[PDB]
Amino acid sequence: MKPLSNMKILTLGKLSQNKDEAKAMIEKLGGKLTGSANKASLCISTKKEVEKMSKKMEEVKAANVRVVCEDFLQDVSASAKSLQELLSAHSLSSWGAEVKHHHHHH
Repeated sequence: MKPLSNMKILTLGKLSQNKDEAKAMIEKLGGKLTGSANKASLCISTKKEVEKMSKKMEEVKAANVRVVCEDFLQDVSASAKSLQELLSAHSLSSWGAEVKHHHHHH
C-alpha cells in the first residue's frame, strides 16, 4: 500500500471525496498535501475545473504539474494496475515534466 507514498499531491477546488474523506484517505496511502505548485506531483482536479481555466489553473499549468481526476485515489485504492496505465486514461492533462533530462533551452 504505497501508491501515493512515492509522490506529493495537491488538490484544487471541490472533488468527489469530502473533507474528512479526502484528507484521511490521501494520507492513509502515504500521499501528502503540498502548499506550493510544482513541488506537487499530480494535482487533483476535475475536467470541469479545467474547462474554466482559472488563474489558479494557470499556476498549475505554468508549474508544469500534471492534472488527474480524484477517482484516481479510488482506482489505486481498489485496483492495483500499472501507474502509467492509470494516468494514461485518467489524466486530464498532457503536461507535467514531460522531459526530465532533455536540453530544449538556447
